[PDB]
Amino acid sequence: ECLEKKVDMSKVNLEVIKPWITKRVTEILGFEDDVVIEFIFNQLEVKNPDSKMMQINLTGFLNGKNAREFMGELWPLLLSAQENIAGIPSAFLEL
Amino acid sequence: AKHHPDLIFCRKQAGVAIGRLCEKCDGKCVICDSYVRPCTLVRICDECNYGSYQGRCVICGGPGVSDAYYCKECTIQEKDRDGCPKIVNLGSSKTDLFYE
Amino acid sequence: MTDRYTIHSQLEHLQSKYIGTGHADTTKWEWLVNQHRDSYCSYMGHFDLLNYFAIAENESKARVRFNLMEKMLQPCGPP
Amino acid sequence: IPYWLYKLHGLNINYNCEICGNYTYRGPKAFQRHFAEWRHAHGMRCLGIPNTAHFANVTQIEDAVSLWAKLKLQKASERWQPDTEEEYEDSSGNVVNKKTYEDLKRQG
Amino acid sequence: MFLYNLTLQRATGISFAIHGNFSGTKQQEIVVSRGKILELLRPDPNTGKVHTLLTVEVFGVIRSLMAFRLTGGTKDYIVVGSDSGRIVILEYQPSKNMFEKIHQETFGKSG
Amino acid sequence: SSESNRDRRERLRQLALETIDINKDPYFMKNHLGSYECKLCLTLHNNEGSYLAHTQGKKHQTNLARRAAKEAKEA
Amino acid sequence: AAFSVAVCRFSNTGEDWYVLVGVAKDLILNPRSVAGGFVYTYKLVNNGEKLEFLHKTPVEEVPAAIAPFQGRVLIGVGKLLRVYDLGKKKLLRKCENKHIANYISGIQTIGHRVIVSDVQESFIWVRYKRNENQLIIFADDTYPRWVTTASLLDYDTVAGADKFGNICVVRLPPNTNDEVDNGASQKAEVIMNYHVGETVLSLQKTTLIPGGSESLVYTTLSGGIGILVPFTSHEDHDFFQHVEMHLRSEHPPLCGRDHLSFRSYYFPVKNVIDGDLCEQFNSMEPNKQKNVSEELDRTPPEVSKKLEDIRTRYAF
Amino acid sequence: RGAEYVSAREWMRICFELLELLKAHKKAIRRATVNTFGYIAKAIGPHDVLATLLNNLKVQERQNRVCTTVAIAIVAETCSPFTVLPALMNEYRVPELNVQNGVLKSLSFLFEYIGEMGKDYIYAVTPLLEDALMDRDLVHRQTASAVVQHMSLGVYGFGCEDSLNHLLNYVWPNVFETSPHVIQAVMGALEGLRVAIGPCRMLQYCLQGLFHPARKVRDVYWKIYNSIYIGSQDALIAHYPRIYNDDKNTYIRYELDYIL
Amino acid sequence: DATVYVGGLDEKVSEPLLWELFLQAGPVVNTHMPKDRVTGQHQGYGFVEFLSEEDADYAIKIMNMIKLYGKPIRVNKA
Amino acid sequence: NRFTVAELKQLVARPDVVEMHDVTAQDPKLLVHLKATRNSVPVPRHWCFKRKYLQGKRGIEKPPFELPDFIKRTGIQEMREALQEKEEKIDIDYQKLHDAFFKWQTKPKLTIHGDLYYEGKEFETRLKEKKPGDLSDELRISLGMPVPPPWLIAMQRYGPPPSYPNLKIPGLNSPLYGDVFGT
Amino acid sequence: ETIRRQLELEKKKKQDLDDEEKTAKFIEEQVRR
Amino acid sequence: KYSEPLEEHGNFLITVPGGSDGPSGVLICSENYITYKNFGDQPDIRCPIPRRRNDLDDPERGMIFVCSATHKTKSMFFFLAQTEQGDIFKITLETDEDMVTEIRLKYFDTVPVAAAMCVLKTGFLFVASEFGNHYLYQIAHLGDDDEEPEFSSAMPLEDTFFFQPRPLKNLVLVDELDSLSPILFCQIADLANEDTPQLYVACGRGPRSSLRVLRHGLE
RNA sequence: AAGUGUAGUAUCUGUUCUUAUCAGUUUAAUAUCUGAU
RNA sequence: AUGAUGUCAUACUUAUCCUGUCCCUUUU
Repeated sequence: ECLEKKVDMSKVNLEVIKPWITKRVTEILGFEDDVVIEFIFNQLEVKNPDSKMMQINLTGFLNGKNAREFMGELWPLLLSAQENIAGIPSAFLEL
Repeated sequence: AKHHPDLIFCRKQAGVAIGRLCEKCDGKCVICDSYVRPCTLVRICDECNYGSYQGRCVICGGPGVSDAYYCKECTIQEKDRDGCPKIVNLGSSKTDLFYE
Repeated sequence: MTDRYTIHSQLEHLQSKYIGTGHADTTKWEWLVNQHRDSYCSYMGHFDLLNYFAIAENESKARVRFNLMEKMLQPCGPP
Repeated sequence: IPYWLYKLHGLNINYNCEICGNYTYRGPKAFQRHFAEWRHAHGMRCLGIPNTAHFANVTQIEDAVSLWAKLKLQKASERWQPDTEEEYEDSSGNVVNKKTYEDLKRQG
Repeated sequence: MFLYNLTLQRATGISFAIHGNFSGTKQQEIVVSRGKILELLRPDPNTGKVHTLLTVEVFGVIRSLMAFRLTGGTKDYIVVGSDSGRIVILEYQPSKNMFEKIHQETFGKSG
Repeated sequence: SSESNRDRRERLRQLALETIDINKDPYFMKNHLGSYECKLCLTLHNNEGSYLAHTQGKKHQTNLARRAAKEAKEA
Repeated sequence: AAFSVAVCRFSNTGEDWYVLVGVAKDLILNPRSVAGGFVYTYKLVNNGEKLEFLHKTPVEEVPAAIAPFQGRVLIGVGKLLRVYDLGKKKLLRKCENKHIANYISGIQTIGHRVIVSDVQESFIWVRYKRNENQLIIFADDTYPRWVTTASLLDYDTVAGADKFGNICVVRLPPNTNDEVDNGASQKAEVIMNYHVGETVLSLQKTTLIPGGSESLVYTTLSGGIGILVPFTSHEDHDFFQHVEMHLRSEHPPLCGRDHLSFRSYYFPVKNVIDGDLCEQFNSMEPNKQKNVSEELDRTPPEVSKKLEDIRTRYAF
Repeated sequence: RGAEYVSAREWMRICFELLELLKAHKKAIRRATVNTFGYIAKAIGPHDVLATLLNNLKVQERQNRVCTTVAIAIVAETCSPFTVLPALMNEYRVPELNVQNGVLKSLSFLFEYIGEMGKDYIYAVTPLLEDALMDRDLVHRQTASAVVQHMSLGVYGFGCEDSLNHLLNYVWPNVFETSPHVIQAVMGALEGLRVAIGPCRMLQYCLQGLFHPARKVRDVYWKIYNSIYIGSQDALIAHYPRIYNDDKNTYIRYELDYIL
Repeated sequence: DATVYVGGLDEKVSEPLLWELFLQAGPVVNTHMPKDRVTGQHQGYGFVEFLSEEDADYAIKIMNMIKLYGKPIRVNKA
Repeated sequence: NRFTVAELKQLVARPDVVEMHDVTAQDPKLLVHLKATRNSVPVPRHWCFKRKYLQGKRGIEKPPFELPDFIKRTGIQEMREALQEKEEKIDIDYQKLHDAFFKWQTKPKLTIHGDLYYEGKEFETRLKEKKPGDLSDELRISLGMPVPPPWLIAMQRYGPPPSYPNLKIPGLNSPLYGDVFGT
Repeated sequence: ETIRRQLELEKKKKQDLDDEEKTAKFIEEQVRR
Repeated sequence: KYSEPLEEHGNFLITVPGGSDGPSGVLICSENYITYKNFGDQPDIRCPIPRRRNDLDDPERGMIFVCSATHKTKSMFFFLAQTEQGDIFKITLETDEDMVTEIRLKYFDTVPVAAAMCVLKTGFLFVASEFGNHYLYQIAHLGDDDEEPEFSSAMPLEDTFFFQPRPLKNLVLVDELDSLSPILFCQIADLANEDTPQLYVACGRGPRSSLRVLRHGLE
């Protein structure tokens, strides 16, 4: 899976991924919830997080298909941001 | 235990605390479950005695009076050097006895 | 990551936490690796055993210690 | 009709014994008895396959010969035949077989 | 054949070594750890001769030897790591010339 | 109670032995562990009742009739 | 690379005490070496002060032993026991035995039998019928031991060290079928077992201080020479046993190890009284001395005299 | 304390009265009864006390029934076991399964209480234990395993290797069993044998079972191996035999073959 | 030919004693002395199937002279 | 997938200890290497049985207990029988019991390390080596011969025995001793 | 009962002491040689 | 707290004393290398192990620190480290204002195969070998004020600094603790003409060979 | 004509598979079980 | 002629066990 590659949340911002994750949760979860957003934000707090535990938590909160969608949306964006020399993906520069 | 096979020993790391056994279970071996030939003293876990958990009985779980010791059969068999033998579980014994 | 493999614990079973406790499905490579590791640790432990093992070669005690600590990783072979 | 006994005791289990004269056996214990029986004994005797442990539960007639050959003194039956005492050299030559030793003792 | 063990000459090889003021005085002592016996030496500063001040059979496999000196002290302890799972912290007793067990704590199994 | 229990057990054993003698049963045999065994039924019995109760089920007398006819071909 | 040496006379030869020295070429500590073996035949003449390797019979595997037996040279070629005879060119292999398990680590030549100690297997007593010229394994051992050295205790007793730091003594029973024609048939019992503490590699117990009883002097790889001597009295054995049982609880070690565990590390203890722990009675405290004297029903100087008596009778 | 003002007939009557005190619903009462029986045995003598105890018909198997065996062991520890041994061996000749199991439990408790004193009774207790090892009843095998455990724990270092091997010869087939009590007793006896008989013989007896094909056989053998490896972690080096080296694996510890 | 019968013996004879007696002459492969289960006594007759016909004939010819329980123990082919 | 039993026997070094259930194992090579150990003890015969290893002694009428001579010569059994007869005291001796338990103590017949207890293990009265000329004293006693056997003369008339070519008879070939009558 | 063995034990101890004295005298005579 | 990989596997560690005396850090020895990588933002300073100039040893055979001791003084602190060839080198930790400046090594002396080293007060160095008699030398020279060069971590090389070994110039052997170690063989017999049997015991390791004819007495 | 409760084991009584095959799970292998003729 | 099945009785073992508490729930 795309979440099998080692990542590092220390080498990337967090405000750039906050509203994107919030919109993804509002679309998948439908309603407006603060526990899910705060849980997703605190999940990426460590310097060397793990994608497996994040996927398990997303499957617990989401249905499991939306969990796969959220994992496959958050993993590559974070990887591209960590790969960027400035530390952000291509969407942060578009607007 | 031989009397309570459904019991779960703590198996925690050993500390610097000396434990005691309930007066009803005075002299009973903590591991061997015998009544004679003690060799070594019983060491309690660090978390096994903190306030309300302090002064409780190892096997009986009640208020302790006398200081317990490991059975010589358990000491010679390299059994006394194990983890914290605190009875964390309480089931299949003294459950419905209060109802009677 | 659709794997569905959450191997943590089920009902507080036996679950041998000791290193080298042994099991039922232990393959020959596993037993051989455990035995080699235990033998290397024992050779590192006994002082007289270390002297008798290193007295064969002209190497020093530290030479035998380094050669033993280096052979801990993959002594038998990649299974 | 103790079909319970037939299934539990191991009956109704087909087995073919080429060592036991290409015979049939209706059970696993029956198979062990047919591999080691008077019929299979006479079969191995007429076939030249003597009785043994590793040559007991064999079925194929081909592997029995290989077992009898490999077991036919794998490494044994060699006491010593360097004894010759070739005194022609007496300082660096003394190598001759025991058959050559007897030949020298008989002829010269 | 009921035999009786008799050690005529102790082990002279040194497996572990520590140096410090374990005697509690200005003199500096050397704690040597053989295979199955510990020794404390106080060699002559002027004469330059090494005398075996004390020699005691540990009755075990001494695997590690590290010294200890508490804050504000003038006498060093002796940490004795053995094959058993008992961590021992001993202290010298020159008044009696015997190694006193100051503390002993079990950690695990044997071997 | 306890001694009364031992007396009752002894009386029960006596009654069972009397019944076995009156019936002239060969199967009932006293075991080396203080139990009864039916060689005809080829079964065990913990108490005397289980040994005397080997006459309702497992009528092996029909299976013994086979050996009776094998020992003598004539009826 | 040399591995073993010895000196003995040949039966076919006269008083020419030949020095047989075995060595191996292209050897290695890793498990992938053998190449070849050579047994240089030293002459050792000129009033025992002039060696001369005349013959140079090549070996098969890695030679590690050479001894005399009925005038012939019993040598160990790996897992083979070769009884050779000193010829003109090389030692003519007058007899061969292929019953060895792993490798000939030690060979003790008895008057008629031979004790072969393997590297991974324990000792094995093999009888060499000279009329038929055939060696046959007479029996084996129950528990294995990495034997590093060996000593012939008696006509049926054999003592052997262990690479893991053990010293054992196996005594053959009276019912040993010396005449022959799980692994083997005949088995022997372990009559002595005691943890030496250090890896012993030499044992030739004989007679130390002249006028004393013979004993087994054992060496150690850590620089220690001890002496094992027997208890010539059942009362003395009981006294020593009571003393040990009291000292096990009165003056225990400082390292926290138990005497039963310190003595039974590799294999259990079997009729061995640890006199080293017994010597602490002289250094024991006064209260400990009084407790020991009370438990033993004797005086502390009585125990001191009893301990000194053994050291005076069996040692220097 | 006193043991003097009590007459011989008075002591016998007190024992006959205390025999009825064992039927209580408490444990401390039973412990005190055992201690008092032991004191009375030390005062009057072994013969009468052992005779009064031997009459235990054991109406109930519970309610401190084995307590008679515990009292026999206490009397043997207070009195000369040379007197208590053959009387118990003779009482074991009775037919009742209750009496036989009681004799076995009493022998186990007596060996456990004696400990070092059993250096002489090993050869004498061997054949009875070997005969009772024949699994005629599960309780008999359980008592056998318990006696073996107590003897192995008590004979440590006393030199009872022959009796240990003779007992293991009959204790080894008990490994295959489904009884929880029997399984626990067999495991405890295996632990005691590894303690006394040594881990070398234990591994030599449990070697073939490790790589067995079956599920249940492999499970039992793996439990035995895990028990033998929990302790003796250092001595498992030598007992590990030399397994030949495969193609992609070099398992043979060549360093052990280093001939100095 | 390999099988043989041997009679003329009393209750003193039994299976292992008869086997050890036969082995003195030739190796008794499979011996059988059917004892009547009713009375529990030796019938004084047994059947021995040897390893082959050679040892069978040898024991029938030469070994047919021993006497178990005092009476003569003959041997006959079977 | 699964190796053949014949193949495992041909590849094995000691195939005399091969079993039929070993072909479907997980590591048959390891099992063969382990079974051919020196002091290796095997698994018992209960691997395939179905009687729970204790349901065999159904009808065997066994005795109560065969006490030893150390206890039998002490007189405890007779005293116990007397007490049972009187009920259904003696004070015989104590130093006698002391000497019996200490002095008159007999070392019984133990077993080897590999003595695994089989199911019956009762009807297996084996013999080490009953060579020609070595038997029990009961045979010579029933024969009533004084202190060679009568059968050694028959080998002179009929010839040497076929099954025992290595036999050496007394008087003629081997120049007898005691009950032993062969070599 | 134990008193009997105690008396016998003391007698055996005296006998062993006399034997050890004789052995010491013999060893001394040998050392003198 | 912290995790830091290394270039190659190590063999031994030595704690550089910190606080008021010296800086904090741990010098790790590895095969042909010694690396000082303290905590914080301090960088890794490397120094290869020297070798004997024109040494007959095998080139493939590396070098590892057999043992090391530290002479902690109120003024400064130095370390004495024994190599596999027994050449005792003197490591000096060149320290900056708050970080490690460089590792200054110098050939202190030539010692035997050292199993342990203890630098006691009063200028004494107890060097116990894995085989043979012990050693107790007198520390005379402080490692400086001599013609021997000081190889520093800042001194580049590409190539190892060849060592010029010499006899004991900075140490004097005061005594020798016999301690007959590896007794390969033994023969207790009256090899001499006397009655008191002698114990001919061979012990040593190659050049340290010694056939000690032990005799029960006092010299 | 008196025992209370907590866990587990065995021996007793009553019933059932002449189903010919194929594939799979499972078994050491059988067996049992699951689908088709 | 061993066995599997499981309502319903029976013997046994665990030195099984009778004053055990709300000393801790004080959420609105």
